Amino acid sequence: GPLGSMSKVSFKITLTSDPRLPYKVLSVPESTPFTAVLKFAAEEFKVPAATSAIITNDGIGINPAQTAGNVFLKHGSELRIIPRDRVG
Repeated sequence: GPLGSMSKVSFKITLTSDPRLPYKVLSVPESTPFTAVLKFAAEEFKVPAATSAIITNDGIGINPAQTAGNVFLKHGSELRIIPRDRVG
């Protein structure tokens, strides 16, 4: 009976957040690499983080040097990912 918890939260990461299809919302703890988790799932959501950027519903910068908790508190939970520039 393996058990281990203390703090959890539901993070919302929309790759398109379009009206056609639904949004992408997952659940993760506060003590975790926000950037990692984001770029991780986002990478599989046709929304990379290497060349693309991440912003909230309103569109604000985020510090990837923080944990899911810090990013979940500052912003809240509703966040989307999209490209900032293009070259090829």
